Amino acid sequence: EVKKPAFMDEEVQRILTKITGLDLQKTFRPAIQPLKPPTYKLMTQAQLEEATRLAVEAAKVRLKMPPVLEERKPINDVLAEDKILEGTETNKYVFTDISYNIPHRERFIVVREPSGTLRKASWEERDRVIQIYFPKEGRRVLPPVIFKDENLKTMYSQDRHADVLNLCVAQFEPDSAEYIKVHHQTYEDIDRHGKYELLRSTRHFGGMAWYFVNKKKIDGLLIDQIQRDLVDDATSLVQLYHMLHPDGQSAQEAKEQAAEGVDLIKVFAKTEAQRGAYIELALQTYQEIVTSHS
Amino acid sequence: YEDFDTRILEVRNVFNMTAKEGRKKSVRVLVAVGNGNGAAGFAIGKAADRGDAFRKAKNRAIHYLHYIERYEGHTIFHDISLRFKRTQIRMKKQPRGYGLRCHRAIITICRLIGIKDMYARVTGSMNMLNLTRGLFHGLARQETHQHLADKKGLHVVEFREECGPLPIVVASPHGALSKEPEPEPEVPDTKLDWQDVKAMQGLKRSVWFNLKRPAT
Repeated sequence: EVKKPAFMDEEVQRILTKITGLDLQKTFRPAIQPLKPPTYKLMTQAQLEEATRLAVEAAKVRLKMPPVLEERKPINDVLAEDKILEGTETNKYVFTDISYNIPHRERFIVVREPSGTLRKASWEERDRVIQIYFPKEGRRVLPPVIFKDENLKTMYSQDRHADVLNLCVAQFEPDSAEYIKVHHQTYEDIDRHGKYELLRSTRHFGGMAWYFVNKKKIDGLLIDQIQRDLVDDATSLVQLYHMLHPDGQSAQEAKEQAAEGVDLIKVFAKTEAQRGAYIELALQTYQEIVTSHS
Repeated sequence: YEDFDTRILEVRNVFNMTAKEGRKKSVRVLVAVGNGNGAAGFAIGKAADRGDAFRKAKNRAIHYLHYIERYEGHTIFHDISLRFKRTQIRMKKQPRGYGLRCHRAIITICRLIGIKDMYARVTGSMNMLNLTRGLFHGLARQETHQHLADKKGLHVVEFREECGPLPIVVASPHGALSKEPEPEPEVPDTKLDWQDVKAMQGLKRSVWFNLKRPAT
């Protein structure tokens, strides 16, 4: 069986990086933090171009996409059931192995319940205690309150989606349900209000497009990419959609007609587009403007 | 001149010897003026009445307006160290939100000039006239980034720690851009002040340093 493309596939990472884009001014927007006096260097045009190259190298590392994983499976394993200790304790004991050189997903964290059962700590219990003994800057022991739907909606009204996601990466694990819940809620809000520009030149754009492709709702992102004169990106998005859905009617139609470039987007509109009528209209209008002006 | 404000800096009430009353009275008043947008000046006014000294100094200073160059409208373009007679001033360029941490007379003048964020230290004699003259002497002789770009023909680039490695072009030479890199010595021969360096060497400061003060 032809392997389903992955998020980290070198081909997928290439396409997702391209559609994401780069903007040294947005990637390195000034942080509101304690400030220091700026430094100054006299540089020739060659030296300045070299410095700009290093800035683009750093902007690549800054735009590294966070992992996209499937939801972890609940831990329900009982190591022992010592019934002699039933009724001798009122509170659960949580034992954490804090040996320094063990990966956090390979540490043994067990719970001795009042009934006497010795069981493995659940995923929620593991994350809490690992923060208490291996505290990570940005993460809090107890789940913050900003992730409540009412509080998240406030952040969306302020167009702070990149912040909601940067907080979701500091607090929650990529495979947790809370992580997936917040991301899918932010990506859905961007779609409904057509706010795709908020996550451009950010590490969160790839996951958003990935989510739309898998959920077969790239229509909005294509309509917006075309209207911004980014039609090379729109074509790459239709290629990624024809890569993760090979047996789709659209992917089979492009093979029959050997479509390329703007042809790929027209094929998608007729075959699998939820709102094909609009994609053609925006695509046609772009062609008219390009042809008429140039 | 409704856009200009006047501030007093020193008022001396001295009695002098003249045949009218044997000992005559005189008031010498040093003032500063500024519009808070780069233009400022100072003058000395003398009279027998304090009101007359105020008027003479205030209208004389409007005729001696320096223009002070501010980097981005809130600070000096670079560190400035100078000695005017026995009064040493040492100013430092600071980031936004730093405020005016300076001698009370320098705070007064900086508000008139329009500088919002700076540090300064005054040592030696605290003579108000030498401090005022020395302050304007240094602030009016400072080199803007555009001037440095024209003198050396190279780009002036700025690197902020809150913007990462992003190079910011603050001044480009007006004429021909050079292609000879500015010489970079392995070890600079700069003359360093022990007061500035002492801090970075880990030496304990005074109990009076960096105390909580009202917004300036």
